[PDB]
Amino acid sequence: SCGCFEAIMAILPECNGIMITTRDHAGMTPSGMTFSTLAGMIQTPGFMGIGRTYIVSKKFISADGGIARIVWMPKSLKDFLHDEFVRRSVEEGLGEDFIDKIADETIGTTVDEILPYLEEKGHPALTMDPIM
Ligand code: NI
Ligand code: NI
Repeated sequence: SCGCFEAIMAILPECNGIMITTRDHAGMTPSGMTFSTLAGMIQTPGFMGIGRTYIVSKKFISADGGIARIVWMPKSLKDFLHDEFVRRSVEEGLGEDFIDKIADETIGTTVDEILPYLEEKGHPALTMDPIM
């Protein structure tokens, strides 16, 4: 949370997961804010500024579920980490196709449009321990 972070992650209580947006993504996100807005008040409780590399680390939010908690990411971020992410998805036992269960602006920018999708795809985060 200094000022070099390429991405920001926020908790999405309604999806029992977390979202992630990036510095170069201008879209609105399920948290009701763009990266710019989140950046303007970043470390607060509920969200933190991070390096994209962190996302594919064995340590990534380890205590709270790791990768499994991610329900939304910009398509561009998925592309940037794809190979790395699929790898981690497999080692975590989520299946190589886990990345396709994660929503993006290709599905929606709000919780309301996203939940339906997460349910259809049987996203793991919906049946895990309460994120909080
Ligand atoms: Ni920082
Ligand atoms: Ni920084």
